[PDB]
Amino acid sequence: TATSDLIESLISYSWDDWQVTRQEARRVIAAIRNDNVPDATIAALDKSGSLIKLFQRVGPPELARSLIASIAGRTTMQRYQARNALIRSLINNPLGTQTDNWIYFPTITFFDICADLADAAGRLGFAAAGATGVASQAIQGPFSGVGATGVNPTDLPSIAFGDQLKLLNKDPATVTKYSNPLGDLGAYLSQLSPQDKLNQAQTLVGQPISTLFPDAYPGNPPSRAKVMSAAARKYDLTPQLIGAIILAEQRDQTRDEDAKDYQAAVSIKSANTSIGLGQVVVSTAIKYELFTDLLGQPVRRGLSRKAVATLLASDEFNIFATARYIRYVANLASQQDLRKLPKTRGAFPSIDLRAYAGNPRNWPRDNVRALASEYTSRPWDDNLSPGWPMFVDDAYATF
Amino acid sequence: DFDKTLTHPNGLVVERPVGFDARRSAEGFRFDEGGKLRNPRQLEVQRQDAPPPPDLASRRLGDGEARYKVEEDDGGSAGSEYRLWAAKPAGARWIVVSASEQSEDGEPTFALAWALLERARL
Ligand SMILES: [Ca+2]
Ligand SMILES: [Ca+2]
Ligand SMILES: [Zn+2]
Repeated sequence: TATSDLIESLISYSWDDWQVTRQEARRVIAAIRNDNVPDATIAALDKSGSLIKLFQRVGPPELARSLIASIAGRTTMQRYQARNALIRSLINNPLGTQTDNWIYFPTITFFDICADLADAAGRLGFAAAGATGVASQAIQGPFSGVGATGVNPTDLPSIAFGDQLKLLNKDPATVTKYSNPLGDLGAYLSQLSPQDKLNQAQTLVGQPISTLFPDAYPGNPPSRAKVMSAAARKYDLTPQLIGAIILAEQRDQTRDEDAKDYQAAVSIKSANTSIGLGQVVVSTAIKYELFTDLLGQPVRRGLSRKAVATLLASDEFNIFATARYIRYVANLASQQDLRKLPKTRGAFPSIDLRAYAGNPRNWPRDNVRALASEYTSRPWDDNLSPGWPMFVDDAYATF
Repeated sequence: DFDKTLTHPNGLVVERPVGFDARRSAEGFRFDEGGKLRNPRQLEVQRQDAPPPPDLASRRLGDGEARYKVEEDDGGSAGSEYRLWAAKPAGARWIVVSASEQSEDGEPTFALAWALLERARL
C-alpha cells in the first residue's frame, strides 16, 4: 500500500537520537491514522518483516501507545498479525506500554483493550469524533472533578506522602480536603441559576471523553454525550437519566477527591473508592462485571483489581459501567416486594416497581428519585438517602 | 457534641448527640443525623438482657472493655455500608450500640457511636 511503502521508507534507516525517532514515530503514527487501507498495510509490512521492526524501534512508551492503539483500532481481519508481531517484538524490550498511567496494563492487554474498545465503539455507536467542547477551569470546590474539568484523575499529582499517612490516620482537616465537597445539598442548588445548571450540564456532557485510549478511536475522542447516548441504547435507559446521575456525582466531587479516589484505589491498601464520572466503586465493577459490553471475556479475566480501578477513570468505561449498574439497580427494583419496602413506599408514594423493568421514558418521577437514593446507597434495603433524591431530581429536571 | 439527656422506661440513660434526631424504640433510642444529607449517620442505643457472642473483638472504652464487631456491605456511590455492633457490661445486663454509615475510605472511626456508648448507663 501507499502507507506501507511510506513506512518502509521511514524504516529504511536506523535512527540517530531520541528526537529523530520522535519525529519519525509521530509521522508513522499519522500515516497509520490517515491510511485508508489499514488491513492491507499491515499485511504488506508483515510480509516484509517490517511489521516486527516497526514495533521494535518505536521505543518511548508514550509513542508505543499511540502506535499500538492506532493499529489495534484501525485493523480488523489483519489485526491478529499485528498482535503476533507485537508479541514477538516484546521478547527484547518488554517495557512496551506498561508505564505511568498505564502501569497496570501488560502491553498485550493494552493492545487487546484497544481492539475491544474500537470494536465496541463502532458496534455501539460512539466511534464518531467529538467537537472540542469547553471545560471548567476550576481546581477546587464543587464541580471541579473530571466531569467539569476534563482533567483525568490518573494525571493528577500524587498526594504528598505525609498527607497519605494523615488520611490513613483520619486527620479531619485532611480527610475533609479529599472528600465530598458538599454537606447541605439544597443550599448548593440554591446558589445556582437555571442557566448555571444548564451550563454545568453542557460542560459535563459536551466535552470529549477523558479517555486513556484516545488513539483507539478513528479520529478525535467522542463527546461524553455520544457515549451516554450509546449507553442508554445498550441498557434501555435514556442519556438524560445517565446524565443526571453523573451531574449530581460531579457536583459532589472535587479535583482533590479525584486524586484521592484513584491513588487510594491503586495504593498498598487497594481502597474500595468510588471513581470517575459515575463514581463507580471498584469492588462493585468487579462483582457485577460492569465492563462486560466494552471488553471481551478473555481481557476481562486478565484484569487486576488495579487495572479495573484505572479503567473506571477512563470516561467511556466509566459511563458504560455506570449505565450498566443503573439498569441493574432498576431490574433488581422491579423484582422487589413493595409491601416489604414501607420506608421506600412512604418517601416515594408514586413509585412503580414494574415500570423499572422498562425504559425510563415511562418511569414516574418517583422512580427516578428512589433510584437516586438507591444509587448512592445500598440498593433496595429500604434504608434511604434523605438528600440525594432531590439532588438528582433537580439535575434530571435540567436535562 | 451531646446535648439533651434521654431516659427510657427500661432505665437506660443517654444523651442526644447534637445535630441528631431522637426517636424512642423498643429498648432504647434511635438517632438519625439531622438535615437532608447524602450520607447521614444512624445510631441506635439499646438495653439488652442477652449477652454478646463469644470471641467478638475487644476494645478499651473509658473504664474499659467493650466487645464489638464491624460488618461491611455493598453500598452505592457514597461507598460501602459499614455497621458497628458494640456491647458494654452494665452490671449483669448489657448496653448495646449499633451504628451505620457509608464510607468509600475504609472502615469509619465510629467515634460518635463509641462516645454515646461510653456515656451510656442504667
Ligand atoms: Ca464524590
Ligand atoms: Ca438504600
Ligand atoms: Zn469518590
